[PDB]
Amino acid sequence: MARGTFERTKKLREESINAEPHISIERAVLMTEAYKKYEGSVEIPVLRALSFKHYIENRTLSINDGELIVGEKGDSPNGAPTYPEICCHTMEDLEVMHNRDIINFSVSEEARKIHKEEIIPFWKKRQTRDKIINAMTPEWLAAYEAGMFTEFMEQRAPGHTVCGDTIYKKGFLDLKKDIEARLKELDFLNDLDAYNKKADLEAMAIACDAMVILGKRYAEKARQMAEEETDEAKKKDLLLIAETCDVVPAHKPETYHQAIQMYWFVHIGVTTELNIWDAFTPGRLDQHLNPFYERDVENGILDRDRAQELLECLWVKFNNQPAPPKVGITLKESSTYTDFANINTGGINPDGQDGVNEVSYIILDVMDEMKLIQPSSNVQISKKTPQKFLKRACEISRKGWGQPAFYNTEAIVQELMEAGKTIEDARLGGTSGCVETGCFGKEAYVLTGYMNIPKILELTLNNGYDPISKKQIGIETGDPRNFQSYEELFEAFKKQLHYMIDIKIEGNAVIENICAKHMPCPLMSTIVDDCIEKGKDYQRGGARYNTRYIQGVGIGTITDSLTAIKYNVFDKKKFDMDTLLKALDANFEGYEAILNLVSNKTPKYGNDDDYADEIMQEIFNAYYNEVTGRPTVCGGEYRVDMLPTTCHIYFGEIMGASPNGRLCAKPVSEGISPEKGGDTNGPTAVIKSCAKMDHIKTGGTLLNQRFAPSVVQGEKGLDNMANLVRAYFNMDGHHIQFNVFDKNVLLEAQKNPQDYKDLIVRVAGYSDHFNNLSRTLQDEIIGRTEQTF
Ligand SMILES: O=C(O)[C@@H]1C[C@@H](O)CN1
Repeated sequence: MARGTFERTKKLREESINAEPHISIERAVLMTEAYKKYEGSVEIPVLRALSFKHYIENRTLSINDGELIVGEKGDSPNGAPTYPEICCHTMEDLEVMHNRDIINFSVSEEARKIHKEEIIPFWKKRQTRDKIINAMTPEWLAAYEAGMFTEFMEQRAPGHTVCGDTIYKKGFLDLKKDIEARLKELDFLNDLDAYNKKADLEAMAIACDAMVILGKRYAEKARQMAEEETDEAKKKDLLLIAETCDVVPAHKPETYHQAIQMYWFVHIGVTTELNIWDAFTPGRLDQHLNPFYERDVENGILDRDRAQELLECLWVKFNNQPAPPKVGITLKESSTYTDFANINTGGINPDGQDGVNEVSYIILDVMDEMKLIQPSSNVQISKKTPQKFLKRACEISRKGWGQPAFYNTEAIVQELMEAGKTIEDARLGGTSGCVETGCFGKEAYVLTGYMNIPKILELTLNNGYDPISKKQIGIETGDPRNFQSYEELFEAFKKQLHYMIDIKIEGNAVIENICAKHMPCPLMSTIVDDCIEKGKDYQRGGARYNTRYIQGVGIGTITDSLTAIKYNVFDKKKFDMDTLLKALDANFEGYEAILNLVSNKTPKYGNDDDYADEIMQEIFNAYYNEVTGRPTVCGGEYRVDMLPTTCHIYFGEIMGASPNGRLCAKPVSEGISPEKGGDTNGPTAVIKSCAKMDHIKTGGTLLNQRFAPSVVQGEKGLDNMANLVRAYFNMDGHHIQFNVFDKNVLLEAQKNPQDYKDLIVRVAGYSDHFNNLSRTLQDEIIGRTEQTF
C-alpha cells in the first residue's frame, strides 16, 4: 500500500526514494564539447545558450515507468549533473563526495575517468571558482578559511529565484517572438548598451530554441516509446505525454496537465543551465493551476483525482532532483540533498483576496500523501485565509515531518514593499528556499553567504584575533578588558561587524562581476520579468527587482552572549571581562560558576524578556544597518535575511566558547530561534520575542518551533497550532515551522539509523531525513525546546 493515492504515483514515489544519489557526467561532457566548438567565437552569454542548446539537443532523456510529468536533470532520478564551469572538481573531490558519510554522491568509474581526462584538463582553469578564489583578497581568504562567512557562489550559480506566471500564459515560441521583437527594436545608434542587450537577447532566443527542442524531443521519445509499448494503458499515458509535449514548452499550456509539464520542463532547463541555488519552484502553484483546474473540470477532461495524481507526479519529479554535489564549505553550509524547491500554497491571489482555492486543497492532500522532503511544500497564511485551510495545514504539520512551513502572507507582502516592490508585484510574491522573500518571476534575490555573527563577537572579544585559526582575522578594536561600558563593547562589535561585512561585500562585488560575466543564464532570463524587455540577463540585473542577501546566522547565540556580558560584566558585575575570556579560553573548564551564571541566571532571548530581546534588536539592527542599502554591482541593493540551513553547525564548529554558555565547537543557534536552552517560557513567549525582530525590514527570518506530540492532538491541538501561527503572524512574524517528534524515536534513530530511513525532521527552512544529518546537527535538532501549549 505505502504512499501515493494512485498506483502510478505509488510506483513513481517508490522509484524516487530508491534512486541512488550519483553524479551524471553527461552534462559536463556535452558542455565541454560545446565550449571546444564555440568558446572564443561568441560572447559568453551566447556561448552559455549554445552550450545549453547543444546539451538539450544531445542529452539522453528518460521517461520513467508510469510518469505523467516527464523530465530529469541527470541520467536518472537522483542523478546530479556536474557543473565544471562553476566548480571543476579535483579527483580528491570526487573521492570525498563518493566516500563521505552523509550527502554522498556515487562517482562511477566511467564518470571519474571522464572527469579526470576530459573535464579537468579543460575546466580546471576555466571554472569560476578559481576565478573567484584567485581574485579574493588575503583578508577575505583568511576570514573565509576562518569561518567568518561563507561564499554562495564558489560552487553554485546565484539562482535563488521562483517562477512567475509567464510560462502558463506564453510558450517559448511566444517568448522567442518577444525576444525577436526586442532584437528588431534595439537602437545601436543611441543605445550604447545595445551590444550587451543584443548578446543577452540572442542568448535568450537560443534558450527558447533549446526549450522548444526539449519538448519536440520528449514528444518524439514518448511517441517512439508508445510504438514499442505493449501495455495499452501505458501506451495511452505515453500518448498523453506526447500530446502534452506537443504543446509545452513551445506553446502556452492549455490544460492543467500541460501547465504542470510546462513548469517541470522550465524547471529542468534552468536547473541544468546552471547549478543554481534553490533549484526552481512554481511559487504560487495553486494560483497558477486553479484557472486550468476550473477550465478543465468544466470541460470534463479533468477531475479532482486526476488533478491530484498529476500533482503527485510533479512532487516525485522534484524529489528526483538532488542539489548537485557540494564539497568544502558549501557542503558544510548546505549539508543536504534537497534543493529548496519552495512551493507557496494558499496566501492571496493577484487581486489581494484570499487565494485558497480547490487546487490549494489538492496541493495539501498531495504533500500529505507523498511525504517527500522535495519539494519544500509550504503554506502562506493570510489574515484572509479561511481557518479550514490553516487548520488543514496544521493537520499536516503536526504529523511531524516539518512540512508545511507557515509563511505570513501579510509579512511577505510588506517585506516586498519595503524592498521597493509594488503592491501589485508584492501580491505575486512569497518565500523561496528556506524563508527567502521574493517577488516571484520578477526578482533576482541572491543569497551571497552566511555571516558568522557570533564569531564576529568572538573576534571582538579577542581584539580581532581568531583563537580558533590563530590568525588576526578581524581588526584591532581594543582589549575588551579596557571597555568600561557595554555600549563600548557593542561599538567594538559593530566595528568588527563593519570590517567583516566590508570584506564580504568586497568579495561579493568581485564575485557578482564574475557571475554576471561568466555565468549568464539566458534561459532563466526568458521567464523572469524584465529581462527580455530590458535586454539584460538575469545574472546582470535583468530582473525587475534585484536584491542581494547576506544571511545572518546565530542571532540567538550572539544575543545571549552579548546579554550575558551586559548582565554579568557590566550590569551585575558578577565577573569582569578578563575572567570571562579566561573562562571562554578554557571552554569553561574550571569556571563552573561562570558557566552556570550565563546559562541559567542571565536573561535569555526568546522569553518575551525585553532585557535580552532589546539586545537582539540592537544586534539585528546593527546587522540590518551594516548590510541593507549597500549597492550591488548590477543596480540592486543588499538586504538582510536570517536563515542558517546547516551553516549554524559549521559556524559553531570553527568558533570557540561564547559568553552565553555555548561551548567551544558547539553549533550556534539556528534561524532566529532561541539559543539551546534559552526559551523556558513556552512558544507564546518565543513568538513574542521573535516578533520584536523587524521581519518586515528583512527578506525573511526562520523560526523553528518544536512541540511535544501530545499537545498537538485533536481539535484542541489544531486550534492551538492555528492560534500560534496566527498570533505570531498577527505580530508580523514572518515564518514558523514545526517539529513534532518523539525525542526517543530520534535517539533510537541515531543508535540504529538503518531502522529509521523514513525519519524526516525539520532542519532549517526544510525537512530532511534524520540520517542525512551529522551527529552534531542531529543533536542540535534534539536540543531544540520541546514546547507545550
Ligand atoms: O541550500 C541552501 O543553503 C539554500 C540557501 C538558501 O536558499 C536556503 N537554502
